[PDB]
Amino acid sequence: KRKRSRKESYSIYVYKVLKQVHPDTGISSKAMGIMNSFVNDIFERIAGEASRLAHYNKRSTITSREIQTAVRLLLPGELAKHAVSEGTKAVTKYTSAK
DNA sequence: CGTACGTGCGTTTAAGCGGTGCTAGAGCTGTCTACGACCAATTGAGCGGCCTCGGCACCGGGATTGTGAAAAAAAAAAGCTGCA
Ligand SMILES: [Ca+2]
Ligand SMILES: [Ca+2]
Ligand SMILES: [Ca+2]
Ligand SMILES: [Cl-]
Repeated sequence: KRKRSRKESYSIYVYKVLKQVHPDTGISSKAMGIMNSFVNDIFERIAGEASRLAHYNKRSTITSREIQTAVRLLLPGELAKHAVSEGTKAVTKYTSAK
């Protein structure tokens, strides 16, 4: 024993995004806990529906297109437009880096 | 207390029905290869742990903000009649 086991989180990232969006504001541990719950919630919803989609169409593979269709299903209007936008942009940029 | 909405009637409308003809496209098969799993070697990003100091929570004691009472006033209204 002697050292507690490692429990992953999105904290470093939530913080990274925080400095982008507001360089001089911090975040309490409870607030960070809510953010981590948030990310995990949504991960699970999007992956979940992506999972159904693939299975509903007899595909073994969850691709970027299943994420997109799921994102359209789970987010409301404006949020989904921008979400699909950022998702599209990111995959683009990522294939350019090769 | 006033009328909206239920009831019942005569007239009008088009749903449903049974059928026929045409064709998009659902869904299957066979081929072929790009891509994702799986691997072993490599290494850097993120883990837990720990220290510092700055943000925020307290606290007190001063200023603004609404509420309720009481009063004035206004203003109505109520009770009652003159006079035409
Ligand atoms: Ca086809
Ligand atoms: Ca392919
Ligand atoms: Ca830490
Ligand atoms: Cl993909």
